[PDB]
Amino acid sequence: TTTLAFRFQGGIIVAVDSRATAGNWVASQTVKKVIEINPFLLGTMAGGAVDCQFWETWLGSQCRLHELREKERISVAAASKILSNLVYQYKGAGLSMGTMICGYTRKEGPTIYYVDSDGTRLKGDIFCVGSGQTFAYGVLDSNYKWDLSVEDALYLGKRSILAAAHRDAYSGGSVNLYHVTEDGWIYHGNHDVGELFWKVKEEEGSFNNVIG
Amino acid sequence: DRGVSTFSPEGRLFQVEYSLEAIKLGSTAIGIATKEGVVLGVEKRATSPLLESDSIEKIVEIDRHIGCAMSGLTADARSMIEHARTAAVTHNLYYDEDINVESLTQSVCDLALRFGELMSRPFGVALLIAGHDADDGYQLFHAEPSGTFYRYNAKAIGSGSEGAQAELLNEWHSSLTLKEAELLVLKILKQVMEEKLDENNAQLSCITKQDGFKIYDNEKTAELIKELKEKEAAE
Amino acid sequence: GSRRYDSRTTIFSPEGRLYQVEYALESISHAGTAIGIMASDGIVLAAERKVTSTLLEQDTSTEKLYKLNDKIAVAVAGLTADAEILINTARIHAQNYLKTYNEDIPVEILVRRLSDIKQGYTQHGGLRPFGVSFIYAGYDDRYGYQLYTSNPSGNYTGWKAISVGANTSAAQTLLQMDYKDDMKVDDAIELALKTLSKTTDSSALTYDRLEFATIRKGANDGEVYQKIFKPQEIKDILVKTGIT
Amino acid sequence: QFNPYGDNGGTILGIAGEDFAVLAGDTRNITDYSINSRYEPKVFDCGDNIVMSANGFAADGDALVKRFKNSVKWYHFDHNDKKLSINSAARNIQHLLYGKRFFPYYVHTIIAGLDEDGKGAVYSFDPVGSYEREQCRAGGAAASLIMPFLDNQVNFKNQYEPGTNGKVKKPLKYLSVEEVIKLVRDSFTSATERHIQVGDGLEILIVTKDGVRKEFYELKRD
Amino acid sequence: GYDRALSIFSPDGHIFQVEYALEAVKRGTCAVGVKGKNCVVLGCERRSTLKLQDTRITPSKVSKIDSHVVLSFSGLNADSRILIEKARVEAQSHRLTLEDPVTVEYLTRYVAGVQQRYTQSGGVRPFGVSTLIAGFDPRDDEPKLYQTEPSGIYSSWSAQTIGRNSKTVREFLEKNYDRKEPPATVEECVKLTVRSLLEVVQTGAKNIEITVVKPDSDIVALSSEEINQYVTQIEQEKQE
Amino acid sequence: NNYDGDTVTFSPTGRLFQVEYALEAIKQGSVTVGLRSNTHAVLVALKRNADELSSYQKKIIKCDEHMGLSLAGLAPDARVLSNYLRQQCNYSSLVFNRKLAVERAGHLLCDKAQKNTQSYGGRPYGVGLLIIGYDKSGAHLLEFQPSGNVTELYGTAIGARSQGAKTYLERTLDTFIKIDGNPDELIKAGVEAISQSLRDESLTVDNLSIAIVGKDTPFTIYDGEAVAKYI
Amino acid sequence: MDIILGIRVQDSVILASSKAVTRGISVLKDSDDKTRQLSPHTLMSFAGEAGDTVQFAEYIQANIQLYSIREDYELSPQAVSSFVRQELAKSIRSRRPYQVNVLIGGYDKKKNKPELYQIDYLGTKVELPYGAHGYSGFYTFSLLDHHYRPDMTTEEGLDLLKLCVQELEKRMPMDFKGVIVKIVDKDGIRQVDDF
Amino acid sequence: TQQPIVTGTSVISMKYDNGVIIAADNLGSYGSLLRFNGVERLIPVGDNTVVGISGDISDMQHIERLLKDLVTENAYDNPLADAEEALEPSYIFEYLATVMYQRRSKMNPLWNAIIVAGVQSNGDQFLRYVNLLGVTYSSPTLATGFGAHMANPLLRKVVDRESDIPKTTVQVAEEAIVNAMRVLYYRDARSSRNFSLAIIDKNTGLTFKKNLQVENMKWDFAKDIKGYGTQK
Ligand SMILES: *[C@@](C)(CO)[C@](*)(O)[C@H](Cc1ccccc1)NC(=O)[C@H](Cc1ccc(OC)cc1)NC(=O)[C@H](C)NC(=O)CN1CCOCC1
Ligand SMILES: [Mg+2]
Repeated sequence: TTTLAFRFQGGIIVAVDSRATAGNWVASQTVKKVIEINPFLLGTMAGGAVDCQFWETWLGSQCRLHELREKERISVAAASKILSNLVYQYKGAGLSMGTMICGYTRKEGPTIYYVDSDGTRLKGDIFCVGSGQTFAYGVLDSNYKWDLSVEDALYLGKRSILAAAHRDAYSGGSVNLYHVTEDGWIYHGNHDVGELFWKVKEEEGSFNNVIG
Repeated sequence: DRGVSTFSPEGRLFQVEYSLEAIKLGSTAIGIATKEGVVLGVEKRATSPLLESDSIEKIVEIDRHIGCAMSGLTADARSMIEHARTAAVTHNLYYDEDINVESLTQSVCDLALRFGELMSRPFGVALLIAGHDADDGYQLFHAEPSGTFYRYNAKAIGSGSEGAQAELLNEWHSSLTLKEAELLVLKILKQVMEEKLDENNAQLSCITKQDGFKIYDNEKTAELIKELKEKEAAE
Repeated sequence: GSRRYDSRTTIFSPEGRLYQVEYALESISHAGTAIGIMASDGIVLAAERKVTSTLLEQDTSTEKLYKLNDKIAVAVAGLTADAEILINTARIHAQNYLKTYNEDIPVEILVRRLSDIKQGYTQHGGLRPFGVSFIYAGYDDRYGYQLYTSNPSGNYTGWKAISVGANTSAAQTLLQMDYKDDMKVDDAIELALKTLSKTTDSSALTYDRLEFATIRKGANDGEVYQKIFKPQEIKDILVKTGIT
Repeated sequence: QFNPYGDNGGTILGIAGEDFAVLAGDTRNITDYSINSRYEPKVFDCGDNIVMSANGFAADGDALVKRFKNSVKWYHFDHNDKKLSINSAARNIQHLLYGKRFFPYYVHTIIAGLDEDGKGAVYSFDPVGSYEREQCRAGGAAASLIMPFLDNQVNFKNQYEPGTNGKVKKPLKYLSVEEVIKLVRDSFTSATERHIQVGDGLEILIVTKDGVRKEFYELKRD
Repeated sequence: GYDRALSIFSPDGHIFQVEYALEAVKRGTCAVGVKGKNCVVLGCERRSTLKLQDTRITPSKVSKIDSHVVLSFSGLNADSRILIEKARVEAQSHRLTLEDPVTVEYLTRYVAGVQQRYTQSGGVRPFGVSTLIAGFDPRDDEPKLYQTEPSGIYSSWSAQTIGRNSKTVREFLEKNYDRKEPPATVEECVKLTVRSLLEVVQTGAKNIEITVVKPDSDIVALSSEEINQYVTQIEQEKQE
Repeated sequence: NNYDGDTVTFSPTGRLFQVEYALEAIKQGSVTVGLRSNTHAVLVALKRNADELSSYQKKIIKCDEHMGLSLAGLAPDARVLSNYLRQQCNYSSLVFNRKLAVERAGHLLCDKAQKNTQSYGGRPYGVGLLIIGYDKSGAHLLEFQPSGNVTELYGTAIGARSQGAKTYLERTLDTFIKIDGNPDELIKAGVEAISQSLRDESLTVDNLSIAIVGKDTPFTIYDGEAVAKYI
Repeated sequence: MDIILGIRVQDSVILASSKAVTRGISVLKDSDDKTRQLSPHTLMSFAGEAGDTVQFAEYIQANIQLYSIREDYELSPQAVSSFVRQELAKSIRSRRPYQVNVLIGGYDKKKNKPELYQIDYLGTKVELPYGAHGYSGFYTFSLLDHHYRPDMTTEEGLDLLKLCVQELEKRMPMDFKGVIVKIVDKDGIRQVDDF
Repeated sequence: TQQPIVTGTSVISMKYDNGVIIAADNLGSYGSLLRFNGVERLIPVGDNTVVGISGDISDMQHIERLLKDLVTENAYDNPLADAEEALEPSYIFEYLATVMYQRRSKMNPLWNAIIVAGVQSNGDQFLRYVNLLGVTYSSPTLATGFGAHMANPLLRKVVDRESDIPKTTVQVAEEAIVNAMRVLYYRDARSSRNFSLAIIDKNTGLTFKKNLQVENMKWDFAKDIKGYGTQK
């Protein structure tokens, strides 16, 4: 995995790859690493597949129960802390999870929480998580500004995952894009790297390391 | 004294039969099932005019496709609802689907008899559980503290129930619309209620497949009260 | 089964009273009177022993006054055996607080916990309540000198002067009459003894039918001293106030 | 020291058509360099038009299949004989597998059937419960030999339209039951040649709206 | 464990132990809550058959649950401490997991649920306590006043009273409290609270406690003179 | 009188009144009938409604592919006992790869109900059951009473006015016992039997409930339009 | 984590805590506050094993806040430090111990005195004029032995702190992304914004 | 976690037209020491099932007690205990398979490999294997230990697939089994000459043969072998 999510002028961008690995064996190229917890809350998945899948679907059930009991949508802070407190109970048992809880609420605004299986929980504007995080950081950090347009931010997120998909042997498949605003999350499609790489190479004039 | 799980000589559990009396002292709750939806309505019955009536929560969401109204010792319902919500969400977690209205009701009715010498007494509250699912469509269930549940086309519980049920017997037919059913609940509530029915001391709700379970606002119900009186003056 | 023989100690009367607590208070009303009086510079504890026999060992005896820690003491009214169970609990609770915080326990905190234990016996478990009322006399650096009382209900209140046990109605009237806020310890001593002298069911108050204690700042500079009076010392203070 | 796991070999294969789905598996059971059985079936009809196979460590595989079959039975009792949809079965199996996250079933699991719109479906699991719906999946020993062949022949990967300068991809299309069974048989004969744990017999279960049919074929026994 | 079902149904459908717990509340000292336009006030009677009290150290009738919520009560004093302690623990637990202080409705719902659990659990009797819970939700200036009771039912109140002679002061509040125009200022709200207590109390001396809660964790307890001023002002306006 | 306070008390004549009061709940229950040939076993149950707006309480429960019962009395107690049976039938399959003999099913129900009649705090079950099944020794019908007593029979009935149907079966015995290889005729004899227990009301489409099990017939329940054939 | 310092001067206690949060070869955050206010006049900084640090700090925080509400009274820095030590002393013999070192800086309102307590994960407590956890101490203790005086002002304490941070940035192998400084005195807790 | 102490070697078995045959030697080894020589490792259950057990003998004896107890329990309140409701081989097997897998799942295995041979009530032949891991499989020929490596190949020359079973008589089948037992005695260092053999036939029932011996052994060619290469 490579996953990222960053905050900017126009909300939150969330971009993830779609590869599953079993060592050097490519297990899948078409895997969903984003979970839509609710219309205003997203969760990203990196690490052990089922650990992430099982416990973030469980997180969704806990968030659903909160709004039934409190007649109100759970805060991003509270949703992230349910997940972090859960994994902390299992600390040492060998869970492997690198997650980002992204979403909007009126009281918080757009918010991103990094939560991992060591029990670390951090609020922040930018995170990249997974085996290809460094590759994504390299592109994102050198092109990131707060004042990016929704169009440019969407592309930068897409291009950052592409960068990692290329260099990281354990990332690839396709880019899944999301945009989160005051009105909730908006899906911006699946982008197969098989076609996207050549489209980007040609149009951008980049990736000159490759035989074109 | 005498055991909590004792049978009477007539073959009934004393404690269950006594909890049934407690339910008859409860505020009126009515439910009507149609092909366009199920309507749930209740008498709020504030004990004093200083009590803020919108804080009286007697109609309650269980899931998006299941709703619930109560009558009797309403404090006893809190844990029953908590169970229902957990059962409903848990089923969705295990099976990636909505849970059947009957199965939900059955899960709640299992709690009912878990009393004796588990909890110390039966519940002192009856529930109307209304919802929709793909298999059996729109449904209304009456869940007693005996652990028994009946499906109903229409049903009233609480103090005004015997009179309201007789009225529902005549008025219900298989081609009722949702609008007609809303009015019918309001009509029968105003009949059996002590104080005069208004948008503050009565509350409506429905569950439709499209929009799920909704509690009506006091503004929305007010217009249905006005629409009801206008239609009764017109003959 | 066993249901037949259950008294149901933790239930309400139709009037909303706790039978067993009410009856425990009735038991306490026949116990030797205990008095607490709080002054600006100390606290007095005085208590009347239950009809003594001349062959009782008076000097090596402890029926009424108990030391909880260095800064806190209690006067007992009711079943001694019940009180000793609670006292050892209180003594342990104080040592836990000191061990946890490296600070002597605030008087109220100790009082609240003992009273919380009593409360539990009225609400759950189906056991009889403790037939005991305490007067707590103590000092800490927050509120200074403090008097509290607790009873079988688990309810506790603070006092300037208070009595428990027998003839508290008579004793409280007398205390209310002669007590004043600027009062000193030595005056409070005199008040305590004069009050017992008038409320007693005995013919006359003597040294061998009394237990007596003071908590003053009477040590050397900014520190507290508990004085549990010896028999000869009570005999002296009884002469000095003209009761004998 | 006691090793509670073992490798019983074999390999399995799931392909989904438009209005059908196949779940195939060889019938050989092995330990180390020995053959235990030339015909030991490991693809089962579990009811409600769901077929299941749990390849790897047979004792864990049989345990899982047995539990899921039981899960279907109680689903009927508890929910008024309702049909267990393929998506619901998958999620149920995730919880079975993850229930033993810290002492796993050593199995790669595949189920096949029809989704709620009547279309063919294949779901596949890792040993601890992560799952995914696909048109195509091989599992077990020879998965590494068969899977890339399926990527090429079922999803037409790396295949472009002739004379389009490698610009237009070969379009995806559903396969007939006749074509799918050809790919299954060729996949298994290829796997048998080059993997020692695969051989003896091939057993295919085909799932349509009309029910579950079986087909059997001999494989090389060396 | 002691298992006995103490709270049980009678043939008429009543739970006598719950109802007798209400009788204990009726015996308790009066308590009243009035909420203004921008404040809530909690008034509490203190029975004056107890002179020689030490008022510094005697448990106050209004207890802070958190910096933004208070709880007063009528009924058994010992029972109230158990509900208060639990409520305080839940308040800190809510801050820890949700990263937000409790709403007044949530905190009320918790205390009500505890009270209810003691009406259908073996070996225990119900709490002989009804509570008034007041305060302001985090980042909200709309005031909240709730009441709970031994059965476990809870509800919101514009203004409300509990304890002995509460039916007298509820009568007073019912004509003297306008929903359309609630006490605009703090002064107005405290005045109405004291007036309603003066219908019942005896003498407005050390018999009345007042606690004023404002938004953003602004809670203060009034003292003798500050209360006595309201008393003197109300009596002078009376003689007319 | 003085000896009906709980299950753990004998009367001076040697009776257990709480068990007898539990038996009384069955008499108030709606009638249900059981009967068998050598090839099939049948349950016929009259279902009861609360009023005309309500559903008709379901009386028949499936326990396994080869076994199930009908209830008369407290329905939740039948749910507990049927669930226990479902588990026991299932334990037999998973562990021994063996369908549970109907006779053993009876023995297990007896022993479960009995424990509640000797312990303090508990209560007897307030329901009667009729178990039908087809196993390795052919078709079977059992009658369970909550005292613990279980009885194997050719046919029987329990509930209100069950005496009528029970006499008919006692007369008809030699006829219905030989209805082999004919499901529809054995059901008819059951429907005719239950009709001897009717008063004022008669059998309608949503009022009647029939179940059957046999040689090449899994335990299946018939309700609604699928029982119209037999009225 | 890694760098947490503390200096007690005449009238205040100054705590300095590094802002970096690192995992693997990525600095995930450069603005992390490694501290929790236990009460208005008591502040605890923390450093150690990931997850444990915050979980422990917030658990201690809740407990002290619960005490404050119950008694309507603020616990002394000495009492809080003793409570915290006991919790760590329990922890070390648990199934899985809290691997967290802390510094507790507080102003005692009864004594009108600042107090600095250094406590490691084993439950080893000491009151010090200046303290540090981790490798920091290997540079700062000797520096402060030389430059520190007991009668220094809060401003002189901050200059002394800059001298520590300068030395650490010069000689420490890791980039800890500077520090957040907080002062604890009679008027409560406040943060220095420009450091 | 165990380690096996006193052990039994191969158990071999096969199907034939009317029934099944199973055999196992009578040795209880203690490492390389051939400690005990009167050990019966074929245990009949009723008159329609034989359970052959290899591996740890203490655990075998435990399994004997379970099966013996199973018969008793099945008879309780069962008028048809010797008829329709008698223990089937499939019932006995599944019970053992259940136990084996539960024990491995609690990291405390019964250190055995088991073959349940019998005939079902409907006449069908039953032959299925289970071991310490709870692994189960069925085949026309089954064998444990060295048996799997040396017996199976020989037995499979007789019955190579399902369709060869009706063609195989009991005379042919028993001959193959007795020959296999000889080969194992030549080549297994923890085997003995003495063994027991059991036939479960659908017509003639259970025949249990004890005290059999390996005979007709070729050893004469040994006298010609000298040295290891160059010796004359
Ligand atoms: C990239 C591809 C690096 O692996 C991502 O982290 C990716 C995230 C992901 C998220 C959701 C769904 C699929 C994939 N992770 C993987 O693909 C993951 C890599 C991984 C394996 C094992 C780990 O052990 C702690 C940690 C990471 N691959 C898997 O989970 C694969 C599909 N399953 C297994 O390896 C089965 N294992 C899981 C651990 O228990 C033993 C069996
Ligand atoms: Mg080979």
